[PDB]
Amino acid sequence: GAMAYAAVTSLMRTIHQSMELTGCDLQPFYEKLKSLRAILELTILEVEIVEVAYTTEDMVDSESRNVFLAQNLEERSRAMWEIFFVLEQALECIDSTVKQWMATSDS
Amino acid sequence: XXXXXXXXXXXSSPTIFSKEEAAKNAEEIEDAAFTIANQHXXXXXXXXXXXXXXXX
Repeated sequence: GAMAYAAVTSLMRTIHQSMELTGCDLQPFYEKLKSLRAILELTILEVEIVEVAYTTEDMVDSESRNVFLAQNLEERSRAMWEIFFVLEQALECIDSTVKQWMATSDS
Repeated sequence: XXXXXXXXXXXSSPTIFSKEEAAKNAEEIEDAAFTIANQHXXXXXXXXXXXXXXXX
């Protein structure tokens, strides 16, 4: 569970950095992530969570950079939208994997 | 604009992966794309419409 914990923690931190830069309302994602991480505290599932989280990190970083570089309203909105979409996709994947993790944790 | 997003969305899987309007819109098109893919360009532009409709 250590790799998943570390990756999710890093994603939480990345989300807050994006919030600081962009002003986007990403706190619900942060809270959902924190809660799921709390649940975590099978190796295949951990691989799944780790790679998904790190990938999402890269995308949020990149799109936040696109927000910084935004020259207009359209570029800005497209980048914000991209952040929201990737974070929801990521959270759906991590939620699913953590629930499966629980099922495996039983038997 | 919405057409672009429609094209990105346009782009079966068990291995896939003003401000409130944008966030909500995104969340919805996400969830829809995910149900369709979960069935594992069809209903791609169809997805942006309801999403656009739901958030506006």
